Amino acid sequence: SDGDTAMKAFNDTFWDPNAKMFWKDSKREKHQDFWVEAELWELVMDAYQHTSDPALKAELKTQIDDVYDGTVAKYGQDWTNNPFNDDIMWWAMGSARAYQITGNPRYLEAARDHFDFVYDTQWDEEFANGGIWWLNSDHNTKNACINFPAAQAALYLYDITKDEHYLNAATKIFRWGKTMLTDGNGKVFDRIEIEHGAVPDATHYNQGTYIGSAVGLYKATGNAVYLDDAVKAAKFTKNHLVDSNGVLNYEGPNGDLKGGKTILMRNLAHLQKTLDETGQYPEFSAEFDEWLAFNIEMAWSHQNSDHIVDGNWAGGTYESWSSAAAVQALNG
Ligand SMILES: OC[C@H]1O[C@H](OC[C@H]2NC[C@@H](O)[C@@H](O)[C@@H]2O)[C@@H](O)[C@@H](O)[C@@H]1O
Repeated sequence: SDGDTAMKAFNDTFWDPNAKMFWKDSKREKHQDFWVEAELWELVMDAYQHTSDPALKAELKTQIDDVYDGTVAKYGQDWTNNPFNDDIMWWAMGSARAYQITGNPRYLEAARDHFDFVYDTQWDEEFANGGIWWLNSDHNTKNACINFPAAQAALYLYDITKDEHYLNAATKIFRWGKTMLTDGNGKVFDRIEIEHGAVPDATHYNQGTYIGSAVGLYKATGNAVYLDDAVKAAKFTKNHLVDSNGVLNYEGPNGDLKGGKTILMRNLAHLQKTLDETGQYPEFSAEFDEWLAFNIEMAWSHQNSDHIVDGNWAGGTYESWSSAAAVQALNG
C-alpha cells in the first residue's frame, strides 16, 4: 500500500480538481510549471500501472484525462508556440504514454504532431555534427534535456505505430547524444553551446532519460551495447551523484533540478526491470537494488504527518516537484 498511500497523499496535498492541475506548492498560490506538469502527469500514470487497488486505479485513470484537460484549458492543444523544444517533447512523451494506457486517439495525435514538429524542424547536422536544438526561437545550444527525451518519445511512438521512421529517429538521436553529450563512461553532459563547446555538468534527470532511452533501444534492437550504456550511466549516478552516505543528491537551488530525482527514479525502474528479466549484470543488479531500496527508505523515514516527503532525502513549505520523487520511488 506504500505507493498507494504516497500517491493519495500527494494528490490530497497538491491536486487542484478545479483547475485540473497540480499546485506548485502547499501555499496554493500558483500552479505547477508547464514542463514539470508533464512529469507529474507521468507520475499519475506510473501510480495507475503500479496499484492493485482497483478503486484507486479507476480514479487515477480518470485523473490522466483530467491533467491533460486542465493543461489544454490554460495552454492550448497546440504547444508549438512554446519556444522551448524540451517543454514540447516532455508533453509529446507523456501523451504517447497516455495513449498506451487509455486508447484515446487524441493522445496519439498530440504525441505524433508535437514529436514531428521538433524532430522534423529542430534537428541540425551542422553544429556539433547533429542533435536537436534546445529552443525553436534562438539556436545556440543542443541539450540532453531535449535530445534524450526525444529518443524516448520516438521509442514510445515506434512501440505504438511500428513506423520505422521513429525507430530510426531514436537510434540516430541516441547515437549523437552518446557521442557528443557523454564521456563514453556514463557521465551525461548538460549541453553543447555554440562558440564554446560541451558543458560537462551532470544531473539526475539527464542521467535518467539517457538510461531510459538506452534501455528502450536495447529492447528494440537486441544490441547489448545499449544495456551496457545504461549500466554505466546508472553506476555513474550511484557513485558520483550522491552524498558521502550514498543518498542521491539534493540538486537545489535551481527549481527545474530540485525534482529531478523523479525522472531519474522512473528510468532506474526500467533498468531494474530489464536486469531482472534478462539476468544480465547480476553483481551490479544486486548492489543497485540494495542502493535503491536504501535511498527509498531514507526518503520515507523523513515523511511528514501528511505522508509528504521533501526532496532533501538526506534531511515548512512543501513543493510538488521536490516532493514527487519519493512518490515516484514507490510506484516503479
Ligand atoms: O548543473 C546543470 C545545469 O544546471 C542549471 O541548468 C538547469 C537546466 N536549465 C535549462 C537548460 O540549460 C538545461 O539543459 C539545464 O539542465 C544551470 O546551473 C546550468 O548552468 C548547469 O549546467
